[PDB]
Amino acid sequence: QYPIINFTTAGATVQSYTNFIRAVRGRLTTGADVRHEIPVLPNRVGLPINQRFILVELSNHELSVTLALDVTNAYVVGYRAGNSAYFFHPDNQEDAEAITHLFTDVQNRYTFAFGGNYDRLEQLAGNLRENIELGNGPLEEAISALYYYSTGGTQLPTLARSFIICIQMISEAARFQYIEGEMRTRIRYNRRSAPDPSVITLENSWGRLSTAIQESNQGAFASPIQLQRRNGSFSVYDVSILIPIIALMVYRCAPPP
Amino acid sequence: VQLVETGGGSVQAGDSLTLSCAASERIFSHYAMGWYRQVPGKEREPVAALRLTETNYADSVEGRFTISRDNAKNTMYLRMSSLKPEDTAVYYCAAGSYAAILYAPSYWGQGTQVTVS
Repeated sequence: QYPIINFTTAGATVQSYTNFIRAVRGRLTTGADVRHEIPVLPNRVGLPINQRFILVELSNHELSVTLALDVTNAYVVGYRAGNSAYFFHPDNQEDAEAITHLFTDVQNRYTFAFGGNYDRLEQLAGNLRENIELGNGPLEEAISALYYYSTGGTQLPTLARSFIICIQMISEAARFQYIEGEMRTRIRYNRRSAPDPSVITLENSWGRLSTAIQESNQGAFASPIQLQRRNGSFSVYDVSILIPIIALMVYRCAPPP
Repeated sequence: VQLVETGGGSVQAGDSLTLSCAASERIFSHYAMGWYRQVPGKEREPVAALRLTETNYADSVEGRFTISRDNAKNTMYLRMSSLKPEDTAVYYCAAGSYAAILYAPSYWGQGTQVTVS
């Protein structure tokens, strides 16, 4: 069986959400491949299927949905509600075979024709990340929408919107202490707002940051990476600035020795 | 991949001890490190932490404990001054990520007994 991490938006405080994200990170990496104080997610190639996925159980009103997160990139691939399961379109064959292992005891399995990346989901949702709100409200409503998709109520522009909400508040909060902290400040003051460009460019730059950090000359980037702040305005040439920012990376190369 | 400790023992209240932790080369350049402690029957609590450089001390030990590092010898140190009976525990050297050194570390040493009576 796969590991399960529990969370509910009913009474969610900065403490409970924080401990939830930290448990998610704990199950994403063993901690055995840390480079520059940043853990590297395990390599996809040699990974047995029995270690490929993580399960996140969300609850609220008390409807529960189980998201499936890919261990190799902390990203959501599908979800389970009741006796139904819905998956994102795989981009090769081995991940599809791995998907068949996720929710084996459900009656109905349906794979969306579209992938899980931000582009396609944005196009389905009618909005893009820059205008969709994040917060405990958006998450609590997202859980209900996901549950009632299998019931037959929710439509696609709402389903995919709830998808990008869950992905940002869970997957990207796990990837970055920065985004986790911003969600903590939204939960603390009951706020609900669109993620400012700092968040969005960090989301778009996760893979490139992984590559540059693992490929650096003892921390020094070979090429500078461009990021943004909150107003939208910089280059990073080193891993030092990113240590309290990024919490998880993809396996790009082998450790140098 | 290895964390070796030494420096425990039995002292009286008000005395001091200094723990040392020889670390592997890979751990030393890519990991945050720290010191935890545990009494039989209770949970492991973090005591000190060296990150980024950045220090993090538990409220119980701030002002009395000082964590330090020697880059040229692959050894981390914890100086424990003005010891109290509350400090009696098994102390563990630890190494983890930047975020998860203050909670849920990655690597551990054997654990050295510190007795304050």
